[PDB]
Amino acid sequence: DIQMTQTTSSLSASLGDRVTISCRASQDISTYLNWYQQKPDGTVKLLIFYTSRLRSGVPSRFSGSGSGTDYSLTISNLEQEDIATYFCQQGSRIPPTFGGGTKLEILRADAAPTVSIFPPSSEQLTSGGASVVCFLNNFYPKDINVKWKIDGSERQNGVLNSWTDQDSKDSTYSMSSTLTLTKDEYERHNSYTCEATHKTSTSPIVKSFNRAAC
Amino acid sequence: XLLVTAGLVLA
Amino acid sequence: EVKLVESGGGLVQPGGSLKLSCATSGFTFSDYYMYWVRQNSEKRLEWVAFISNGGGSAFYADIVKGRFTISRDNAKNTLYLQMSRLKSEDTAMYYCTRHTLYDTLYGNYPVWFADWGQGTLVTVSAAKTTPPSVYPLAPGSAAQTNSMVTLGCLVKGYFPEPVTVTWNSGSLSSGVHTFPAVLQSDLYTLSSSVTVPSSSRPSETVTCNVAHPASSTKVDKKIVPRDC
Repeated sequence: DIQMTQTTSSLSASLGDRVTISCRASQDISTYLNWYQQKPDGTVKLLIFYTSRLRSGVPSRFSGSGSGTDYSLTISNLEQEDIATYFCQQGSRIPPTFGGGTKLEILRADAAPTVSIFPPSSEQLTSGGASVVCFLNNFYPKDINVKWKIDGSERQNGVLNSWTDQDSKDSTYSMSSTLTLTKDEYERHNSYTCEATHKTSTSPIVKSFNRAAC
Repeated sequence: XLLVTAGLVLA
Repeated sequence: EVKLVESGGGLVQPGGSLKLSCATSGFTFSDYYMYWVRQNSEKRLEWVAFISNGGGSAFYADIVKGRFTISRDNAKNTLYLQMSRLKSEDTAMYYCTRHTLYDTLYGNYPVWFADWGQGTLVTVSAAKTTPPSVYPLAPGSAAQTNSMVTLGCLVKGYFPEPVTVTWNSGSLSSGVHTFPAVLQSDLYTLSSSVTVPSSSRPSETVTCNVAHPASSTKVDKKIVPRDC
């Protein structure tokens, strides 16, 4: 097959900026190159075909050039809407082969997370387990670090951390950290702390509950 | 016509 | 507009068979070539097969040649992928699309993937389907002297994907955040939060509605105020 190579898999730029996504074919693909946009929810659409030709309904902002093995998608003026993953695909030989994607992220002003800490629910406990949840919502940049501390000591095992994708309207991220223990382990301790470290703050962001002042 | 393979197709 | 809707995914043991369909409307199906494309966990897209509008020729990607059959019922606007001899590698979101021949001055340019559908996930595995246990997360005991209140819902220990989490069946969509599912051990956990104002809960009720189709499960959880 022909191998398509996208030089960058993630780039972040500000609204208004001009962003050029690049693609490179292992072989001359004669301008038979198409660009696709897969948005955060799986939806995919044709953006440009025959390397420079835009399809109807797509903004003038998208332009595409190339010769031989080198191709580019330029998004003249980044709008909010353009957060998605862009794929080139060659149509010169069979099979059609896709490039790996370039995720675009929009750079924005720093926002410190709103953290909330949730004690285990009664239904969980009666059943056996104790899971304490920590929501660190709406922040920027993506890079954040959470530590759980149970009666002063950090606990590192049994933690599941998930980030959302960049929120389409305010370009923010949200993260959820769950610590799971057995009811028995859980009742052997009285203070649970969720500690977030992020750029917007000097001092860690701290949420706590004491199982009696819960 | 309806050719759908690689390159420019006419009828 | 044009609608491509694929249905048919779910768990299948390795060695199994599953059959996808793709309902097409808003265009004369008989005049379009139909295609299947697939994308795995690593986000790599892969072309799997195509069939000509007539039904006559079907062409296959080597990795599925001999194991997958493609077919169409022109009379019902539906296209199929019968998948047999599945291997775990086949785990992917499967998409269906139609061709479009665009006008160039000196020829027509054939686009195979012009219009795509939403997709249908197939997980190929020996793991038994497990239903999710759903837990309401309500605020801690220290009296809410905040404007907004965040409530949450934990949906724990299920398999396969996907699971649909709504809040009050659609009525709360502002401030909703549903986190991706992470495979913890052999089973997934996801969570979701909503921020409603202090004048709304506890007064009016909040509910996370969660559905896991693979075990045919739908649970509704009133997140109730904390007891002491």
